[PDB]
This record gives sequence, C-alpha cells and structure tokens, in this order.
Amino acid sequence: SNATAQQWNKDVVGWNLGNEFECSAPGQDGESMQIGNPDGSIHAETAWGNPVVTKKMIQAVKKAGFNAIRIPIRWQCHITNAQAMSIDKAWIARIKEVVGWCLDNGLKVIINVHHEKWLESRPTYQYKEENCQKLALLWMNIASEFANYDSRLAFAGTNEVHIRDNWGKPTAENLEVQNAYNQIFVDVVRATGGNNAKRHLILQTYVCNPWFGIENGDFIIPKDAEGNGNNYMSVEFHYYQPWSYAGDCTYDYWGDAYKDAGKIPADNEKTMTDFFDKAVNTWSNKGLGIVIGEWGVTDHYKSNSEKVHENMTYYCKFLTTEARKRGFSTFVWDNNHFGNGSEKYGIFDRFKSMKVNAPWILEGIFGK
Repeated sequence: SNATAQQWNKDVVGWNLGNEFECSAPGQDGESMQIGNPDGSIHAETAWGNPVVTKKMIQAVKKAGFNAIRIPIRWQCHITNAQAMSIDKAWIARIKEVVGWCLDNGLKVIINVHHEKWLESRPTYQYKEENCQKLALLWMNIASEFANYDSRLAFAGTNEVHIRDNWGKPTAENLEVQNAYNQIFVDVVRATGGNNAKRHLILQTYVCNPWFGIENGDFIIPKDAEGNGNNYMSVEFHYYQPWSYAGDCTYDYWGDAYKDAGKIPADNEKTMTDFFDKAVNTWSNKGLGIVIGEWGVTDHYKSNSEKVHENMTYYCKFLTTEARKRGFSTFVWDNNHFGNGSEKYGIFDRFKSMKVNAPWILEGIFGK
C-alpha cells in the first residue's frame, strides 16, 4: 500500500485516545524529564484515573462514525536503556495490541511521542545534540517495531514542544531546535526503509500552535527521502481556537450565528475559514498534508445548557466540515473527563460501556 499524506488525510474524521498511554508512570510527576522504566510503568494507562483500554472501547469509537484514532504515547518511563533508548518489550506489545485492535476494526491510526518531557521541555541549544541523538534512537526503535504495518498507520514525531508553563511564541533558538526534531524524525524513519520509506509522517509546528509555524517559513519543511518531495508528510497543529471559547470558558457562545444568544469572541466563522485558507495556501499547495491532531470544546456553561450545547454542535460541525472540505484530517480530543468547566473533553464514558455523555459533540461531527 502507498498513500500520499493528502490522500491519507482525505475525509479522515478521527478521535483521540486521550489520557491513556501518555500518562506518566503510576505515582510519578508528569513533568519529570527522567528516562527509565520504573516499577509499575506497564500500568501507566491507568495512572491518571482512566481505565485499561479494551477492544470494545475501540469498536465503540468506530461505530460512532470515527474512521481514525490518534494514540498519544509517552515513552520516557518505558525505556530499558537510556543510552540506547531501548523500549520495554511489554510496553511495545501493549501498544501493538491496541494498534491492532484499531486496524482490525477499520480505523486508521496515528502513534506519536507525547508528553516526552526531556524532549518537549528542553528546546534549547544546551540540549539540542543530546535530544536529537535520543529522538533519533527512540524513533529508530519505534519505526523498526512498527515497520511491517500497512499505510493505515501513520507516525507523528512529537507532540507539544515548549518551555514549561510558556505557551507563547518560540525564540529563534527554540524554533531551530524544534525544527531539528522534525528533520531528525524524518531522517531516521526513512532510514529504516521497507514500508517506512513512504509511510505518512506527521510533523508538528512549535507547541502545535499553527501561528508559530505559518509565518515567515517559521515551520521548516523537512527534506524527505529522495523522490518523496513533500507528498508523504503532513503539518500537524492543534486547534482549540478561539481558546477563550474552547479552552478557558471565558465565552459560552461562539460565532456570528449565536451573537444574540450571549457574548461571543471576536474570532468567528470567518476568522476560522480565513485561517484554514492560509494553511491551504502555505502548506497544502506545497504538496503537504494537514492534520488537525487535536481540537475540541470543553463542556462548560453558566446557564442554558441546551442553547450552549446547540452552539457547540454548530462549532463542531463548522470546524470539522470546513477542515474536511479543504482536505485536512481532524482528531477530536477526548480525555474521558465529564463535568462543567475546564478540561471536560469526555465524549464516551469509558467506565460505562462507552455511553455517549456528550451527544452534542457527536451530533455536530456526524449529524443528528
């Protein structure tokens, strides 16, 4: 099988297996940059309160209408030799079990390197050589283990690279190191040859904020293997935008369509389509795919949950449809957390037979 990035992304409407395989080892600091294989780390998927992932969980996501799953994976607490970045065999086996569940049930898959804090938290010249060496070694091991899987499996090299507690624009130094991460990733995966020569590779903008890559060549398109051009790579960003609606609950409503229902952000439907057009002109028109690797609106309302949830349906339908019609793939964030406030991105209740607890989201993505 052989699919370009744009072909791979076409009509992909996906879902994130959030707060599972990227949790830290039980009882350990998620911000730790230590590399090792501490006792109990094979149980990391339960370390932040979520359950062990089962096949029926994967099958329920498929049956809801999703056709791809993004699997966040942290590796730093599953390393048997920090110098070689060798991976615990039991951890590889567990990941392959879940990847196989997805592939066997008609889902495309993204695996990545996620919350890998020695890498994400140190994008500086001080650590550039060490981090590029370790990332090279880590991806050599991941790419080798997953080399025989078909084109439905894509690799995303990193997640959100940034100085701890700093979500703003990178320095020139930060951006140089983080662009180097992307090139090292492409280099070592293509060097494993075989099926990995044309696998879909997914590269991140700085802290997955598209505005930190889309101007001035800030995001450097890597040099891929001879002949591939840009056709087998995507640019990934995350798009919880506008954050004042989707993330921090400043606004309960969004869009000129709901301007009479309550206060809305200045960022509206046109802001979003203007941005999506900019991504087409800047990246898609150079042959690259576009992956919206995370998006979503936290469940929040000060009152009138019916109208707020109707507006979220509108937002979900608008974002996913306008992205899809430009050829992007999208992956909604889901952390199995329910409530009213921040970080409430759960859709399916993973503790209760994947009951749909946020039907307003699925009605927006797939229809009533």
